[PDB]
Amino acid sequence: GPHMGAYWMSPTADDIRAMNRMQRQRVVGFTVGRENVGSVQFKVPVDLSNINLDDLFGTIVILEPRSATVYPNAAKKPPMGKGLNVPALISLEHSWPRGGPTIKGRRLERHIERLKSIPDTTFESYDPETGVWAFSVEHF
Amino acid sequence: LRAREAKRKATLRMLRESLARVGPNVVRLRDD
Amino acid sequence: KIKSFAPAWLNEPAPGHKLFAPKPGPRRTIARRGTEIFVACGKQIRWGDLAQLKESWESRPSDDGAATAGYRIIKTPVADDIRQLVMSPNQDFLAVLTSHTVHICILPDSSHLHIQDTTPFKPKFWTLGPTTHVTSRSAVVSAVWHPLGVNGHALVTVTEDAIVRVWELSTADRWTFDAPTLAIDLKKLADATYLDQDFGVSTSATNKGFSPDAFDMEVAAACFPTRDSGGWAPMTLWLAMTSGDVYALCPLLPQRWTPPPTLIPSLSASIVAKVAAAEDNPESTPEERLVAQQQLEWMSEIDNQEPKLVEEATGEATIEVYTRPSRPGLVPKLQGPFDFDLNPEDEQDDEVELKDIYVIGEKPRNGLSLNIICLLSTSGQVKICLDIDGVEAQWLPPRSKNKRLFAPPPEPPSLLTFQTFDTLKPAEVTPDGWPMFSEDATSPYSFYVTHPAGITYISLTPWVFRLESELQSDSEAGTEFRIDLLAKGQGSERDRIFTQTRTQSPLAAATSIDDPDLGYFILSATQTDPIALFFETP
Repeated sequence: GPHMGAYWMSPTADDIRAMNRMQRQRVVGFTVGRENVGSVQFKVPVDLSNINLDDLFGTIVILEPRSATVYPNAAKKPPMGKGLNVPALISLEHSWPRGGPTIKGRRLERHIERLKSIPDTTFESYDPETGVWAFSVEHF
Repeated sequence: LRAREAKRKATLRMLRESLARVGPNVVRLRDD
Repeated sequence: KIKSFAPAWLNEPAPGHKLFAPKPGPRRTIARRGTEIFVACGKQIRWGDLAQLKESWESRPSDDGAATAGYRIIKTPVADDIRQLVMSPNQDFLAVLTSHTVHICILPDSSHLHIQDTTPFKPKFWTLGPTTHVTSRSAVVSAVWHPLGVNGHALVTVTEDAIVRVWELSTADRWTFDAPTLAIDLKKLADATYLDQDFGVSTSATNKGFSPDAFDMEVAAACFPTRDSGGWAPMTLWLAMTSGDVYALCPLLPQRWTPPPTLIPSLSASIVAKVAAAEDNPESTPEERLVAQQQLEWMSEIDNQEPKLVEEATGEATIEVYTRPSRPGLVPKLQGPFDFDLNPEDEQDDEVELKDIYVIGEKPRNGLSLNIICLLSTSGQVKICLDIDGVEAQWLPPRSKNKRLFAPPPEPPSLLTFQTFDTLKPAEVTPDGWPMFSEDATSPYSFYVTHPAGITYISLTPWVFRLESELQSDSEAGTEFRIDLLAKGQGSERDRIFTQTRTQSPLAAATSIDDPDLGYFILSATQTDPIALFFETP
C-alpha cells in the first residue's frame, strides 16, 4: 500500500496566476507531480490560459501509484498540440516487477525489456535501486 | 481436541521437503 | 475413404458435418449441453443435437436448417468473429464473446431442432455492457459464470486491463445487462492500503494512461474453481497474467448468492477454528488476528440473515438465497503475486508467460482436500501447483488500524510447485500460441490442453487420491516414509490424443462429453472439419 502524497505543480499555481495574458500562454518547464508517486514534465511551453489551476489535480492530470494519466476523459481531450496534450517526460515511482523490489536475474532484465516495449512511450531509464521508471510520450 | 491440523501441516511440510530433495520435477519434451 | 478424425455421421456428406464446414487469441468456439452442441463459425452459431444427427445417418435411405433434423443455424448480432462460447450452469444462457464484445443468448427450446417445428425461430440476444465491452475499450479475456450465482445467471467478465465485473442477469430488467452490480479495478486494488478506498471504475475514464501494469497486470485468463468445491473455493476468483503472475480474490460474491446446504456450516466451523487458534496462541500477530476478525465479521452478516426462497428458472425446486455481507467490505484483498515454491529455475520467456489457468477446488472432507492450481504457458508447458497454505477470505485493513513500524513485512502468498511438464515439442511451439485448458466431464482431476499443434489428455488421479489418503491417515507413524514414495511417484499422467500436421489451423478448445448413448469422447474442430475421438462406447 504505497503512500499517496500531495499533488504539486511547478511553476506553482500562485506563480502562474501572477503571469500576464502573454506569459500564461507559454508556461515553460511546466511540471505536475505527486509526492511518492511521480511527475509529468511537459517538454514544451504550454498554454494554461484556458485551464483551471484549481481543478487540475485529479481532473486533468491523475497521478496514482504506478499510473499517470493526462486528460482521462477521451471526449474532452484537446487536439494534439493544444493544452497539455503535448510531449512530456513522465517518471513513475514503484515501477518494479510486481514480484517486488527484491527481483533480480533474468526476471529483472525481462521487466526492463517490457518497459521498453510499452507502446506510445520512449524509454528513458529504469533504476532498480529506486524503482523509478522514466519515459517520454509525444501526446496523450 | 483437533491435533489433525498439526498432522496435516506436518504431512504437507514433508511433501515440500521431499519434493525439494528430488529437485524440480521438470519433464521436458525433445523433438526426437 | 480419407483418413478423417471423426465418425462417418460427422463427415461429409452427412448432415452433422454442416456444423463444422464453412488472429492471436483463445478459441473456445464449441459449447454444449447434454448431447447438444453450439459451434461458432464467424458471426453465426451452428446448433445441433449429436444424437439425432447420428440417428439420421444411421437411418438414412439408399436456409436456417429447418429442413435438416437436429440442425439449426443461429444468426447473431456480433460485428466480429466469435472467439468464445461459455455455457451457463443451468444451460439456459450462453455467453458469446468476440475480442471486445459480449452477448448473452437466451438459448431456445430444443423442439426447434425438429423439422415439425414451424413456429418462428429467433433466439433472443442481449448486449452485455454496451458502453463497457466495446472495441474502443479493453478487450474481454474471460467470461465465467459464478458457481454460487442465483439461477446460474450471475456472470463474471474480466478484461486485459484487469477489470473484474460481476453481472447479475434478469430477462425482466434490461438494466441488468447494461451495467454490472460490481466493478473492480485490480490495478487500483493491488496498490491500495485500506478496504474503503476506491476500487471502482469510471464511465468517463475512456482515455488510457501509462503504467507498468499495462503488461505486468495484463490478464491472460481467469476462472472459478470447479464446483462441488468446499471451503472458500467457490467464492475465489483466480487470475493468470501474461507476465507469469497469479492472483486470487476471495470472497468474491454477487449481491445475492445461493450456497449448497453444506457450504455455510463448513465455513462457520473453519472461521470459528481460526479465531480460536489466533486467540489461544500468544505468538499470534495482530495481522493474523485481524484476518480471523474480518472473517468472523463477514460470517456474522450471514448468521443474522434469513435466507429467501425462490423458484428455479430451469427447475422444479426452491433454494436458499442469501445477500452478500456488506462488512468488512464488498471488495476483498487482491492476493498475489503468488510465489511459486520449488519453481523450476532458468525458465524461458515462453515458459514464464501464461496463457491459461485451471483450478480444481478443494473438496469437502470425493478427491483432494487442497486446491490444485494448473498453469498453462505459451510454450504449452503445464505447471501443477498445490495450495498448501489455503487461500481464504481476506480484506485490506480498516482505517481504524494504526500502522506499526516494528511490524514484520507481509510475506508474499505461496503455492507449492508439485510438477512441471511440456505438452509440446520445441518444433511445435508457436511464439504467439494460445493453448487452452478444458475440463473433463467425468472427473475434475482430469483435463485437456488444446493447441494448434494438437490435443493432450492429462490426469492427476490416482496420485491426488494417494495424497488425500495420507492426509487422512490413521497411522501413528511412517508419514515421512510414505510421503517420500508419493513424491517419488510419477504423479500425473499425460497422453497425446491428436496431432495436427503441417496445418497452422487453430483448434476449438476440447469439449468433453460423456453420454450414455453416444458414449465418452472429446469434441474439437479445425476451421473446416470436426474432431471426435472416442474413449468408451456403450
